[PDB]
Amino acid sequence: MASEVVLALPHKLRVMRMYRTGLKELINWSANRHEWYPRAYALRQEFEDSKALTDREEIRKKLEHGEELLARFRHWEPLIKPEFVGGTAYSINPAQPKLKFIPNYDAMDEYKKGDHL
Amino acid sequence: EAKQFTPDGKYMPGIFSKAKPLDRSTQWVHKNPYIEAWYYRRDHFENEFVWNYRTTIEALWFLGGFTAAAYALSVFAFRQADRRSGYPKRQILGDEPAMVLPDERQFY
Amino acid sequence: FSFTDATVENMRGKHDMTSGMVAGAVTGFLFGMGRPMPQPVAWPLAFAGAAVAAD
Amino acid sequence: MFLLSVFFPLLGGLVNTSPIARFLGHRGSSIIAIGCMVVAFISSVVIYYEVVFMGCAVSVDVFGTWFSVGTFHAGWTFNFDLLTANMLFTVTGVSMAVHMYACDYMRQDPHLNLFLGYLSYFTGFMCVLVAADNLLVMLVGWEGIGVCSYLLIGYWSHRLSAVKSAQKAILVNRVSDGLLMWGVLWVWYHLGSLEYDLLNVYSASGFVGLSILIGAMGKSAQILFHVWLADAMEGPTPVSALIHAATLVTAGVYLLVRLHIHDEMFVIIVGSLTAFMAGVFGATQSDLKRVIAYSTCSQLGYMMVSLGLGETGGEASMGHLMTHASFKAALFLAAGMVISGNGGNQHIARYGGSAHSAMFTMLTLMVASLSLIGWPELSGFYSKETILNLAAICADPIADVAHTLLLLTAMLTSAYTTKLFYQCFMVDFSGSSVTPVRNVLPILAMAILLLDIMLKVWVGTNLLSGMLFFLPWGVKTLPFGLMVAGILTATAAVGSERFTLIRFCGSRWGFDQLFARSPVNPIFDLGRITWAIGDRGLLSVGNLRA
Amino acid sequence: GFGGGFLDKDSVTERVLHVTKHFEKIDASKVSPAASFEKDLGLDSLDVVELVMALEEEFGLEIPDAEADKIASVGDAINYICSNPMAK
Amino acid sequence: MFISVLLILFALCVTLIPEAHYHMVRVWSFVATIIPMWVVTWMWWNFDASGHGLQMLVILGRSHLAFGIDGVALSLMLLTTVLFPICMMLLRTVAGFMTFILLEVLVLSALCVLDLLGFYILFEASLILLFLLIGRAPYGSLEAAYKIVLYTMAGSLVLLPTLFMIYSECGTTNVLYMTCAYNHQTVLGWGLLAVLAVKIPLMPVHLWLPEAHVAAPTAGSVLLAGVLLKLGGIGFLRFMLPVVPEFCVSVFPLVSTLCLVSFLFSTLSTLRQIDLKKIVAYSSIAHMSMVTLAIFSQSEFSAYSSSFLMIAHGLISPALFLIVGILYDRAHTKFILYFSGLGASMPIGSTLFFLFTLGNLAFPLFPNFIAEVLCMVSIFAVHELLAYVFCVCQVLGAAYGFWAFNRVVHGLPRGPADVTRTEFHTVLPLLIGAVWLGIKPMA
Amino acid sequence: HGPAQTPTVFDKLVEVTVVDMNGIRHRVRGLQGQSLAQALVEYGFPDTYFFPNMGFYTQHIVDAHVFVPKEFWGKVQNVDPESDDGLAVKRMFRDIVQDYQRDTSFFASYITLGAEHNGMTVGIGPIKPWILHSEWAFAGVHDSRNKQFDKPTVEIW
Amino acid sequence: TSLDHVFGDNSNKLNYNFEPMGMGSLFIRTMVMVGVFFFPVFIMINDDYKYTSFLDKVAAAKAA
Amino acid sequence: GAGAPVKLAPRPDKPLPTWYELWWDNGYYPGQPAADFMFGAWPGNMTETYYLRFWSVFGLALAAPFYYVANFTDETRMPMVPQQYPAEVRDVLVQRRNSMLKHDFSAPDFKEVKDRAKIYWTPMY
Amino acid sequence: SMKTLADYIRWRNKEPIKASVEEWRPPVPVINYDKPQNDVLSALDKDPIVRRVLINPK
Ligand SMILES: CCCCCCCCCCCC(=O)SCCNC(=O)CCNC(=O)[C@H](O)C(C)(C)COP(=O)(O)O
Repeated sequence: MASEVVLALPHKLRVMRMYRTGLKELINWSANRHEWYPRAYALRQEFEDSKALTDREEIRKKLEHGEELLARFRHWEPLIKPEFVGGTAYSINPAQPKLKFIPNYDAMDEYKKGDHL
Repeated sequence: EAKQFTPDGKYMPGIFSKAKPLDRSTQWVHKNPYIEAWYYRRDHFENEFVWNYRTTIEALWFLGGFTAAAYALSVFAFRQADRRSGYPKRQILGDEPAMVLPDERQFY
Repeated sequence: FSFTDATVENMRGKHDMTSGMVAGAVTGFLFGMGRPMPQPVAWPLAFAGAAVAAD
Repeated sequence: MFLLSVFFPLLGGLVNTSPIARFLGHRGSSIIAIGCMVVAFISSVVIYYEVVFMGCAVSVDVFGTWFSVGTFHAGWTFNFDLLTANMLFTVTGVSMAVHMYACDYMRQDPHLNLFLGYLSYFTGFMCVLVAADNLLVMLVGWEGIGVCSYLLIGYWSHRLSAVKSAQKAILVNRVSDGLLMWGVLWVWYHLGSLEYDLLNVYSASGFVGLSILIGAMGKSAQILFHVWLADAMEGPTPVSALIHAATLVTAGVYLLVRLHIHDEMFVIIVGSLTAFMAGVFGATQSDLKRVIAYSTCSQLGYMMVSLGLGETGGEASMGHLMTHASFKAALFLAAGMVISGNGGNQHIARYGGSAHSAMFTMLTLMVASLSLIGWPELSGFYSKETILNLAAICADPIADVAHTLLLLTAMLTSAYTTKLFYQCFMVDFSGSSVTPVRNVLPILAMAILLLDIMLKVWVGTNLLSGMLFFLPWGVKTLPFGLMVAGILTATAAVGSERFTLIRFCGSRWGFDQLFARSPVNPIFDLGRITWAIGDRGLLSVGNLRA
Repeated sequence: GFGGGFLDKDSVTERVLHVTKHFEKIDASKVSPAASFEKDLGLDSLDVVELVMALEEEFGLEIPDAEADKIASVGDAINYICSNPMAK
Repeated sequence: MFISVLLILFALCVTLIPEAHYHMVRVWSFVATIIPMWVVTWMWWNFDASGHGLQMLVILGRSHLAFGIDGVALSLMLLTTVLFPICMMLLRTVAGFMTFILLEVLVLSALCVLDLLGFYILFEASLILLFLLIGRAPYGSLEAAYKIVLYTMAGSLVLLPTLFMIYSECGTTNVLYMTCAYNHQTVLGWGLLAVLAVKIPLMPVHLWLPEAHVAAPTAGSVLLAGVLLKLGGIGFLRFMLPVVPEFCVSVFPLVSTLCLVSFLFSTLSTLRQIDLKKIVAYSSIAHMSMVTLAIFSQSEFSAYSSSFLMIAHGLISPALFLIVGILYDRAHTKFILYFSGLGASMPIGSTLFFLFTLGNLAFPLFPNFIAEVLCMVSIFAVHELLAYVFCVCQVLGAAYGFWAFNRVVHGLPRGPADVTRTEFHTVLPLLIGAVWLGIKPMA
Repeated sequence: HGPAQTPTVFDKLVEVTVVDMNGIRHRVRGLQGQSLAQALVEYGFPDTYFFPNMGFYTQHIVDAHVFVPKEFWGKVQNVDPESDDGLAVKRMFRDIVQDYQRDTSFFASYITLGAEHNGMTVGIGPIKPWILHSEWAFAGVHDSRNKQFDKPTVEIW
Repeated sequence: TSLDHVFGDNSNKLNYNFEPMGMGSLFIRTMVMVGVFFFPVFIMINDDYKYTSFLDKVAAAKAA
Repeated sequence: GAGAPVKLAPRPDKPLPTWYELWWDNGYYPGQPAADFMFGAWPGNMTETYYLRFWSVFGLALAAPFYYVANFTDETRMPMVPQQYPAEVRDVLVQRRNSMLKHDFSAPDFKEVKDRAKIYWTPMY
Repeated sequence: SMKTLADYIRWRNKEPIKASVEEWRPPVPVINYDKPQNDVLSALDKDPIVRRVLINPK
């Protein structure tokens, strides 16, 4: 099953994200992109067997079964590009945010830099 | 852009300077109201105590229970140290008159 | 208090602070029965501690 | 020449972290670090030659005592035996090439000189640890290398994952260090002195061996303590290489070998279990660095079993360490070069072809893989076969389980190592980055590593290599056939249908998750209970309003 | 070079067009800047998802799901790329 | 004595200075505290470790006030006299100078007292000073001062009947005769345990310190952290063991279990703290409990190990307070979630934070490491279970220490820039002292 | 910041109709942020119209007894009856007012005037005789011409 | 918000309730931790129990 | 290639939880809890029940050979006795409890030798 | 109804009041499928769809 936000997606968008994440997982379980190609073709074909479905009950059944299949198959080690969220190269060395500088603070208001009491 | 100093030192307070003078308060943060409320609540968390089911259960099983465990463990360690030095029973607080402080002049 | 204290004293055949502890706990329980519930534990504790201090 | 092996890296690191570094720059910092490493390496080579070959141990009075209160006497004293000489030589030879590689890998890092200085501190404190004659200096080296590892892992202070990993590793090592400290207390209370030469034991109270072994396992990332090692890949490649080659991970085994006061049953069980877990872990991932770390863990388990076998087994384990360090660092450096040629890609599924990297890096990785998997007549071959033969003749029925487990582990080692090489080069290209970097210095570092690997064969570590032990012809050929089987299976690159086992294996058996909520969340809850319920509650004394 | 981490308009347009023509149903002459996917190119939702993934591969991008859902035409994708400092 | 009276009168001259010449005001206020540091140095140069266990003996007639020097008192005096000038360097008002001068005088007088009634009188003469210090109008908390003053007064009032009872029992109040007379050890022992378990933070009656040391300013914070807890340890060593040993023995399981549970709960409670100052407050509790157990162990070298640990904490913890005070003053808040990216913002200051954090965590090349080693040696010789309990939870303190350090130091840079020359100078004595005592404390 | 009108006292001017215990209406000008009773003193009310606060660390604070009509009830800042300050207020009810209590009895020291208070009308509430110390007492008779505003100091001692 | 269209917005919300652990589970895991990490206490106590059992058997047999 | 743009962490705008001291906010998005897996999702969506169930059998499956070999087979399995040494040499070597030479069932005092080899924990007085 | 000492005791037995105002949540990356899994054996692991899309293709 998907998450609650995905549950709120339109039927078209829900199925689109389902197929997209399925391709992502197939890459994640793939040994190589070259292995992923025939899997991609088969995955595209399987949806092609459901193009002309009209009865929303069976449509919902198929969608729910596929969502459960995908949820059971969440990859533990996803393949991420290094400089994106979750990637190893993310958040390594950012540009310094602007920080104001105080010159010669000790020189100001001497003899009176202690603590009130 | 202000001039809080003269070309030869001499810190100028700049009371009547249009520009905002750099000072000790220059790098103060801007407080977040939710953060301030949270920190007050945590510094004044004492008003949240109550004798509920959970609090009492936790207090007895953990606090007093481990107090008793450490006490009994200390008693065991003390008695075992006594037995490992050749000493008879010793009088702990409320243990009836007995031997205390083995003499340096006696071989045990 | 007095009845229970002397009762425990005779029952145990000896004298110590434990009899006073029993008397204080019983007195607090009798005093504390039927009130809201931080009390039925606290009042026996107060009475027993008072008896211990008295001893 | 003797004190040069220790004080020189320390002085170099101090200069590299001193305000003097402001007046030098990264060019000068690299020059200074490389020079210090080379000089210390020359001194270590001389000391190794003299000690190993002419049997001359030398004891040093360095700074007088450290502290002597009561019967407890602690002195800044250094002694160099065969063990210390081997450790110093190995560590210096590793860290010299590590510094050479780091001088080029991080060339576009901003704060390179701090990285160099921390690396030098790590090496110097490793030398301090191995130079210890008494247990207090061993503790000092232990905690110094721990601190250096903390700083080095948290070099990129802008990534939270690295910080979490560093804190987790520090806490695990601190648990091990508390165990070690308790063991040291017992050792001094029942032996009256701290110098290893004054420590000769026949039968202790058990807690000595148990606590010492637990503390060692903490550093060696054995079973119940291995979780930190994988997360250490967040740090830069040189840090991982140096840590996994000759420092930190080696320190526990070094202490155990120096002590030889363990209990064979527990040592063998722990080593076999850890080796099996590391072997099944390494073949079930897709991050390149994690696989090599798990291989490090497996070899650590091998050394644990060897030292548990006996004194001869302990010397064989020391030789196994000496041979393992070189090609472990070589594998790390080759992986780093390939990753940099892959635009920072640290995943195997986007590699392939012979266009992304240089020929020398490929050949170096090939040689290191061959040596690690026990290819016949090679560096790791000799040590692994010696440990196997000494483990095929043990007098403990317990060891029979260990022998089979280590056979399986070696076969899996060959499996995932061949898979690594296959995914690196043999498969078709499946990524988007080709920047083959052919800089002289990292190539020379690989050359030094390979030369040391050649020396470890052309010259044996100890007299054990070449000592023939009488086994049936099939038994000797068995690990060779296991490596062949791993070669075949990996070159097939095939997988199974039992996907539940796959998802279990990939998760690292959920150990991180188990320790996430069995001790840790309860520690948090105990803290909240104590503070709120006791202090502000039960222990609270309120106000008398009026 | 050019751009504060951003590439030129023109190479982006050329790359997008070159990626676009990889369909059997597609006639080359009808692909142009700011072209409708469904109404013009006649590509289904699966085709749009595939094109999003392919462009992610071509430019080395990990597009967020909502932004990908916003992608429904050539011009939208091109302008989105023209907003990315993380595209190669 | 004469020299001491000269310093006493010389310090009081601060009020007589007209406020017009601020420069000379600061000079005089600082020099008045400078002098006793050199005087204690001269004393240490004058001491003989080959001489009697007590040296430089002096008695003021029948007025009690017996003053004598051991190693513990001399070392504590040295550490305090090092600490005080830094505190003076952080004040701007004459009232603060006078209060801290009186506090230092009282601490020094009590540190070498040899009369139990004298210790009673001289110790708590500063309670009103602390009350005025902590609950200052603009930034202090009256509740913290109320708490600490009530706790101290409760302890002293419990002790006083025992003190006068043993006085009447032995006819005097000198330790060297109190230690030589038969007495009802139990009652005086309860009094001493109550007072020195209130003074040293021991569970359950320890709750004043977390509020007090946080509400106080930097100078008073350092004073309270590094001095008044050690008044408890020197109190044990100088009075309780020499006078009433049987009570010390029969209470040993109670003292040990109380110290252990104190250490455990304080260590666990610290992780849930959300302010740096409160984190530093809970940190000292474990050290004091360890000191108390080491004292009560009396196994091989307990007094020396306890003194070493007391010196180590009075060296390191004030540095933590210095960093906290600098961050608060140049930040106007102490709340953790406003601290981030401090290393890039405060390089040297963050480095000092790291170093003194390691100092709190008993790492080698630091006096705390040798201190805890000696304390655990003393504990182990008595029994190994207590030593294991101390050894096992070493990770739990370093947990919160490293977590807070990394949380506030690494990450997004936001906040103040690095430290100033005055701040680095204030940090300097603790760093140099810690290095010197962690490399070659002895010779 | 632009052509914003210059700050004048008119923008913070508050007017309250106050009627004495003799039934004489009086016009009083008040200011935002200050207490009602301070302005009452500033108007010239006799010293008999005021009394010390019966709390801790607040006995230097004066107050007057007034009646608040129904509408303005919600503009009175809340005070905890369980609080020590609330206990002081209840002592003030117990002692000063006695059977002069009315459900509109209130204390001006807790009235912080604002925009809404403009046009609000209150009157003075009667009080019983009282004595605090030697230099400040109440005979129970409102026969005097001395202005409370004329006292140089408020000596709690 | 300038980087949301590149690395995700703040739309998704963390699903955590910030609540204390289950009482029974917390108790059981606390006991598990205590047992695992305080084994020397039990070892010493069981050694003492075995020793006193040996002494008890000796006392029982030696007086007959 | 340092200097990659990074998203920041916007400051909170709603009342905080009582126990907020478990979310690690370093100022950059994304934040993390105090420790991984402590709350929220786990990679693969597995649960603690799953791993407990698996380990309940995996642990015994791993442990079973240990017990069987330690409880059903002795030193007679090996077809040779340990390395032999002269009496004046062996007499010190076998004194070590860890020493493997104790498993010589041909030893003249074999049962006695094994008798000394047992491990104690509390030192006896 | 005897007025007693306990009537003056502020018993710590009042349940604290929370508010219905929405609490803060830090944003977290979206997970499309985060249904908690609990079974070692699931027939989904032998689902013919998975065979067709993973194992059957050449
Ligand atoms: C490892 C693999 C795990 C399992 C992965 C899941 C495998 C199961 C897949 C089989 C189930 C399905 O196909 S899910 C069924 C999808 N098909 C339908 O629902 C009927 C058509 N309804 C429509 O609304 C549109 O035509 C639509 C085509 C949706 C949108 O295309 P466009 O917007 O262009 O128009």
